[PDB]
Formats: sequence, C-alpha cells, structure tokens
Amino acid sequence: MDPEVTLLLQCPGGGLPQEQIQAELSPAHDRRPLPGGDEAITAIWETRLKAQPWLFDAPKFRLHSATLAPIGSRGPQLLLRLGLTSYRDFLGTNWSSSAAWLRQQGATDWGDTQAYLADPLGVGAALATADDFLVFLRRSRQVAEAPGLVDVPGGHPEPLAGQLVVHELFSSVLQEICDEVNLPLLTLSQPLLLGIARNETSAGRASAEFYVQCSLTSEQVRKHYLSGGPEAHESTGIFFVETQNVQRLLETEMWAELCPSAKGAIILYNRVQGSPTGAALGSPA
Repeated sequence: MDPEVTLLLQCPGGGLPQEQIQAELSPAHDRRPLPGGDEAITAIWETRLKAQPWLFDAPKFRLHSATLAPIGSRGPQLLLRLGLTSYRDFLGTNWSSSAAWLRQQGATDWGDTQAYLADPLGVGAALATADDFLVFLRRSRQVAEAPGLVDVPGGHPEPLAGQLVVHELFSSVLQEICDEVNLPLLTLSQPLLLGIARNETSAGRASAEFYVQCSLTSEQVRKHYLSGGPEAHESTGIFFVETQNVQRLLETEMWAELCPSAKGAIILYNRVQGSPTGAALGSPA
C-alpha cells in the first residue's frame, strides 16, 4: 500500500509468541562482500567521522530471511535466519548514496536485493493501553533518521544460541518500553510478534514489529512518561490513538506524520492484531 513500507513477514492472526519462534545465527546470513571491496564502507565511515568524530559503531543482528513453518507443526511456527552486521556497515550500505545500485546488483549477482546491504534488524511495538489506545512518541529532531516525526516505541537488540537470540529480540522491546516510556515491567505483557516490515527509505532495512499490552490506562501511561522529566526519554512527547481508530489512520492526516518504521508497525497491527498473553514477569527463562 504505502511505498515506504513493504512487508517481509506477516504472522498468523493474533501474532506469534516467543515460545513458537526459533533463530539460526550463521555467517551464511551475513552481508556479501561489496562488488568490489568493503573499502567503500571504510571511506564513508571516515567521511562521517571527520564530520562527527564521536560516532560510535555497534554490533547488530542482520536479518537474512524468515520462514513460517506449516500450521500446527512439531517444530517452531517461525524460523528467523540471522547474521551479524554493524552500525558502520549500515551507514556504508543501506544509507550509502549507492544503495539503489547495490540492491539492483545484489538481485543480479545473488538473487537477493539485500545481498550487499547491512540490513540490521530493528524492533518496534504496537503498545496497547488498558483502555484500548495505541501509544505514540514524537521523535527528537536531533536524531539522524526520521527527525521530528511520529514513531512507536522501538528498541535496540544487541548480540541453544538460537533461543538466546530470540530472547534478546523480545527482551529488547520490553526494555525500551521500560526505559523510554518509563513504565514498570510489571505492567507489560509478554510481547507477540506481528511480523517484519521493510523500510524502503533505508533501502529495505527490516524491523520486527511486536504487540505489547500494558496494564495501565492511557492517562496513567502519560503520567508515567512525563514523571521522568525531559532527560528520561529521547522522544519529546507522547500521545494516544484509540485502537478502534487505528484502522483508518492511513487516511487521516497523521499518516504523513509517521516515520516509515512506525507505519510498518501500524500496518502489521491492523492486519494481524494481538491476542491474550500474561504478565512478562510471569514467564520463565
């Protein structure tokens, strides 16, 4: 529908719980060496560093692909194939001025438009309040990507190994809600995965989008958010849309306000929907 958003994975209605998801992490799922030579990446990084000497590189999971298993299987309902990448490779590929080139050559060379791209896996949440609102945040205008736009709560996953990875992805969305929205973990339910959306403005970089229920009402959430003060969050404001009004959102004037990744969350939410899960504190492991 929206050109800024393509869907990579759409989970079955109601979303998928952590317990039904497996990850496989392998060098096989890493970015392919650039044609020819990764020194294009170094050149971009060093250019970025003279402008911003403090730039910090960080490890990221790379999303290679995802496969839904046949319904009602002995195995996991979903398999995520992940590699490793970094902020530096992301700047040098997905946000390279040559990204469109790289996607076309990837498709020809490897039958994969994303082959030469870092494609770090982001995360975001459709965070629903007890009185049935979704939670939205106003991005600070100081950030590099989508400054000043509306977002949903995000997160920062940081690299039996498969289960630890799946756990880190799920924990990362709860952690970010706790940290950025200033909500007690007691009030959050186990997240459900809705699907994976691509951001076409960042050369198809994908984000896993979750559903998370909060036991607080929208007014309580707002009070918790604000009680931290300006320094307690990166965003500058919080607001709420009735869940019943989220379906029609792409025709309202708020749609132009949303960043690409928040749109992917909303689209998956509308298509897939959440389902009941218990308090996050109630699940083990």
